[PDB]
Amino acid sequence: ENVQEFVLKEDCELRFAAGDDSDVCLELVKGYAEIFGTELLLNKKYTFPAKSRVAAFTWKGATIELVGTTESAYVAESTPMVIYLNIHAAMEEVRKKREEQAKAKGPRLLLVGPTDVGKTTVSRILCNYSVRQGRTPIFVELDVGQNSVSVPGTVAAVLVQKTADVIDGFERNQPIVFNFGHTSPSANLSLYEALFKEMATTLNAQIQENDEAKIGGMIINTCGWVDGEGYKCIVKAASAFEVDVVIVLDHERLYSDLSKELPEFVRLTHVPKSGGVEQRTGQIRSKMRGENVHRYFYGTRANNLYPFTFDVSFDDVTLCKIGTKLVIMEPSADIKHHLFAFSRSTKADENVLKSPVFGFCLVTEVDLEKRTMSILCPQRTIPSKVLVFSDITHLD
Ligand SMILES: Nc1ncnc2c1ncn2[C@@H]1O[C@H](COP(=O)(O)OP(=O)(O)O)[C@@H](O)[C@H]1O
Ligand code: ALF
Ligand SMILES: [Mg+2]
Repeated sequence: ENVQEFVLKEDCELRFAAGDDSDVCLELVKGYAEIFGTELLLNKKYTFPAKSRVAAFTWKGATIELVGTTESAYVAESTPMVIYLNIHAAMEEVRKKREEQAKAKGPRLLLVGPTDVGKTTVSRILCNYSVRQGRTPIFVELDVGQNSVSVPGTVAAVLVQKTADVIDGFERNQPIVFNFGHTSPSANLSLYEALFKEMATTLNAQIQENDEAKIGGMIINTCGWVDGEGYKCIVKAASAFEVDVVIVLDHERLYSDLSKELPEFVRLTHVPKSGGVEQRTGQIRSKMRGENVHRYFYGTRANNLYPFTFDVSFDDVTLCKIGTKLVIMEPSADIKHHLFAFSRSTKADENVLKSPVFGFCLVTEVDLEKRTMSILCPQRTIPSKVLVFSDITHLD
């Protein structure tokens, strides 16, 4: 009902947050603009829900209308968008170079830095810019806490063939997903490292069978754990994925240490975080983990998913738990509200540890006498009889 109009000069961005209680609708009415790398269509009404934090940027200039109550809304004039564009340009240069030398292996890029420096946002911008160049990069998500590919407690990778949806983010077209089972790597650091090594190995063999994926390269998002044992995760991730480029966002000490340790062929670039990045408390982060899990089963406002609830006999499945090796679980009251991954491993053995998963279900009830559990499931029947425990819980 309330309306706000904004004139954006070239290289400026409108930053706003929808109110606690209401939606905010955004409309580009003149010029060109993009939201984290996805182009906006002239005069299309993009409805953002409450709490949404959004930045619309323009290279040449724009006029933009907001309809609805906003908590905040302003035009910033000095972003690092050019920096983030030049990273894409230099990445596409390496591709051409290696195409002209040739199948060409695309460049691989690791984004690092502490919490709330914009690693996820920059990874999104770079993926989008690659797609708009006509490339299909692989997006690799190592953040088991704040995960934009699958549920929390996963390490995942997806081939990006379309720009992110402005409101909903990227389409998850058949991701490779590994069940780590915890919201931080420190819960079991050696399993975490084993998982991204198996991810790296799987991706290298798969890109051999798909040339477009191969030359698309990789954009690898890490978590904000940069201190202590988080630092060694970074070095081992760089090594395991054989990255060509490390982008450090807003941590000059991390930059300095990485400069001294990484192999000489690795190009390291320090860039600042955007002034629009917002700090998020642990309470907000937990809420976002819950909404991620919710979305996995139910989808979005734009694209609803319709999950099934049904009963499963304990005589038809084997529950197991990593942690470090495999252990067979007895159906218990304490599995209630937990996610379980459907393992691609047919037996509950050593294969389970480094096997990707089909997907997840949520245990909603446990009937011990009847020896049944109620599960929420994206499909009608279980895709596997080997269900692997995750410590991620969700009340629905
Ligand atoms: N330029 C920007 N304008 C407004 N909000 C932003 C901008 N960049 C990032 N954000 C927001 O800041 C928060 C942190 O960004 P994120 O990329 O998730 O940090 P990190 O991945 O490093 O933990 C996110 O909620 C994101 O929507
Ligand atoms: F990716 Al973060 F805090 F570093 F969500
Ligand atoms: Mg992130």
